[PDB]
Amino acid sequence: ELEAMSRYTSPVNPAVFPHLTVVLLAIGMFFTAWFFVYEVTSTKYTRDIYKELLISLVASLFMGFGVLFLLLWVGIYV
Amino acid sequence: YTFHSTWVTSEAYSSPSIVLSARIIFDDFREAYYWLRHNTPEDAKVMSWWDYG
Amino acid sequence: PPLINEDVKRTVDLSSHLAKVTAEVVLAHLGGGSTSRATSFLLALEPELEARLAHLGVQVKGEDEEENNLEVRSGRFFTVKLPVALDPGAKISVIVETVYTHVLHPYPTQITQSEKQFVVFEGNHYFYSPYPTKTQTMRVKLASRNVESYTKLGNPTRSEDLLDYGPFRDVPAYSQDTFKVHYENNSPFLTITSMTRVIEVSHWGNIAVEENVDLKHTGAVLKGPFSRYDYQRQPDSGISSIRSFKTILPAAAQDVYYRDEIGNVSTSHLLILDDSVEMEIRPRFPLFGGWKTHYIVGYNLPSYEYLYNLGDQYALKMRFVDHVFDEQVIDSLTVKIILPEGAKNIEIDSPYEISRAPDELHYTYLDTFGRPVIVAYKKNLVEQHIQDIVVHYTFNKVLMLQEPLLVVAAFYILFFTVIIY
Amino acid sequence: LAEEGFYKFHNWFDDRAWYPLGRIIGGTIYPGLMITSAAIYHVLHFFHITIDIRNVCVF
Ligand SMILES: *[C@@H]1O[C@H](CO)[C@@H](O[C@@H]2O[C@H](CO)[C@@H](O[C@@H]3O[C@H](CO[C@H]4O[C@H](CO[C@H]5O[C@H](CO)[C@@H](O)[C@H](O)[C@@H]5O)[C@@H](O)[C@H](O[C@H]5O[C@H](CO)[C@@H](O)[C@H](O)[C@@H]5O)[C@@H]4O)[C@@H](O)[C@H](O[C@H]4O[C@H](CO)[C@@H](O)[C@H](O)[C@@H]4O)[C@@H]3O)[C@H](O)[C@H]2NC(C)=O)[C@H](O)[C@H]1NC(C)=O
Repeated sequence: ELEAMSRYTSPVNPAVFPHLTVVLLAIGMFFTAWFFVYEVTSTKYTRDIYKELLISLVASLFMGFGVLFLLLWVGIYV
Repeated sequence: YTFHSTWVTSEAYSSPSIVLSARIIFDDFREAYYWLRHNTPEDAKVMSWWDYG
Repeated sequence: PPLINEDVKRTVDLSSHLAKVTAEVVLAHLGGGSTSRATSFLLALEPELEARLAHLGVQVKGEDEEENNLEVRSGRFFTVKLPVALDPGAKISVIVETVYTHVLHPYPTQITQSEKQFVVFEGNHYFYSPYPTKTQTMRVKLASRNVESYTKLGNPTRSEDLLDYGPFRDVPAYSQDTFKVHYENNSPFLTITSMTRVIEVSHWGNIAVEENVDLKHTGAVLKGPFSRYDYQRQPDSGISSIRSFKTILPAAAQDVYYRDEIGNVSTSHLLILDDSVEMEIRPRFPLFGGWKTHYIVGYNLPSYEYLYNLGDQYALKMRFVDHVFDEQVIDSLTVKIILPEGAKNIEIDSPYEISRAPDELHYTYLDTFGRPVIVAYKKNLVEQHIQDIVVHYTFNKVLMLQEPLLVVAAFYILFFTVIIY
Repeated sequence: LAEEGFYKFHNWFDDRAWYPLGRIIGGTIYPGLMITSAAIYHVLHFFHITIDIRNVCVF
């Protein structure tokens, strides 16, 4: 029917999208900068692949959620 | 230099050509063209100075 | 089962461009026995106006409404099932109400800038029906007091703007007669040629609806030169012209952008009322006659007010066609409901019959496979047609996550490529 | 040039300017901006960004 169902409260209150995006984007950007810095300042002999991979993963993760939430905040609401 | 550059960009070198403004907005340059696009035969020959072609 | 109409106080009124007629039928049953139950009831439309009917609804005195099935048994007679069966000798006040559209034509087709668009109607004195009626007095309400020619039957008396017709005590089974009135109706003749309503649902935030509106002024196509000077310096000038119209919004619209095909339009005034959001709209140019305009109106409203979610199954009830202006009329309407990424089962409960095409897919800013869209084509929509359409769809809760992770993977692949470089 | 493939724009007779004469757009304009904007729009479409052609052409 219709009475059994109840109002669809969103999982994330929209008023929190801007701040949530900012911090996530900031963290992601910082990680990306670190990766690029590490890439620039590293000789062939000293290039730990585990470190690179882990930093890459964390950076991409944060950047992805950041961009998504930023897009959402812009009012496209994908 | 940074200040003067921002001021020049803001006050003067940024003004919409088809939106004569003084906030009051004069958007005739669009209303007339829209009228033309909707209330004329599909084969008109609107003649105007080469500026607005 | 023989039925007799006792009183029919039909009152066609033509103040607007819609000829909505309401007849207060009173039905009684003959003295004949063994015909105790007469659950059904019949209605008919004139052969001239049969191909013009807008929403036709029946009623019973008090708070009630009835279902009028459409069948052929020829003027597409409507079968009405009375709520309570009536035995012989009973009486049942059936307030039949109908609305005819596009039935008012301007007799002077080409008025100049300053004339009143005289129109012309072609009605029917007697109440067309399949049962012989008793006395019936059709009262006509007009717009202005400038009648030119009205059919005289039984010496119709004239009020300030109301024409009363004498009671026709007896009529035959299929009594038909035509009358025409040539009055002055300088009212907004506005017909929406087409309207496309797009409703995009998003489980994250809100639901955004945008509608493209082509609208055209119908009566009294303008002839001769148009002069802005006369339009400004004279109030009498341009009586038939429509400077602006007001569109009632649903009281939750947050950011409403009125924009034409060419660009954002400066002129529009929206006021947030207690129960609604009013929005006066001026087109780019004052329409006179045969001057068509095309605009776009779109607002996004919070989802919590509408979307209903029970476990895994959601429901969305919304307005099929939203209000546009007072006494509107649509000639072509296509509703598209763009559901989210996953809508496994999409059942739709329509209040009335809607022609429906097959579903297709839409590709938004982050969809990787697409999202289902529901398309419904209808014609001849009026103000009364506004109803509530509900769709039931099952959307897996975790599926919404499926979008952000892909955005992460692409980023990660680029990082991996750099590592390879 | 976006909706219709490049090959349908290199040669293109526009009969909506200089009415009696008609000017050729295919071989009278430097096709640089149109092929940097069409390409920047096609890449976004391939990545399902689905931006408008009046919004990747202003920015
Ligand atoms: C892109 O396009 C969008 C959309 O077009 C555009 O956004 C619009 O921008 C305009 C700015 O020009 C916004 O206009 C505002 O409208 C407000 C609403 O006005 C209505 O309500 C007024 C209040 O009336 C109440 O009180 C009176 C008694 O005082 C009472 O009788 C009423 O019943 C009601 O209770 C009302 O006065 C007003 O009436 C206007 O229209 C009538 C004609 O019907 C005219 O006779 C009046 O003189 C009057 O003009 C209307 O009904 C309004 O409050 C607001 O006013 C502020 O600004 C003005 C100066 O412009 C000040 O004088 C005033 O004190 C306020 O500070 C303003 O006019 C409009 O709302 C936007 N619409 C949308 C959808 O966003 C963008 O600008 C475009 N983009 C760009 C870049 O241009």
